[PDB]
Amino acid sequence: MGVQVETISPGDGRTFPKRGQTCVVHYTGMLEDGKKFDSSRDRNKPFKFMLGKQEVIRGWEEGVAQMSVGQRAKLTISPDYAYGATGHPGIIPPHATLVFDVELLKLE
Repeated sequence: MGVQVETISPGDGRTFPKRGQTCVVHYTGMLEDGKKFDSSRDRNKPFKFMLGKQEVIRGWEEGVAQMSVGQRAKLTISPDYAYGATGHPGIIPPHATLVFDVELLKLE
């Protein structure tokens, strides 16, 4: 499958990321079983990426683009939109569906 976006808390419902803008997010990354493997909240530093530059997994590029500024959403991402058959050695297993808790804090 692709990316499913479930709202946790609404944003402004009007400001959506456009290609080339920098998205500033807090995120927690979990395997489908619930195990956390990455979180910007545990580092207390928001994560920044530029949309459309493929600095993040495809699921983020298509999922975050569906979020409005200030929204918190749950992204469920199939492995083809994620780390695929290879996974990531010792962090993400092969063919892993990933769940992300993402808050879009602002655009730059």
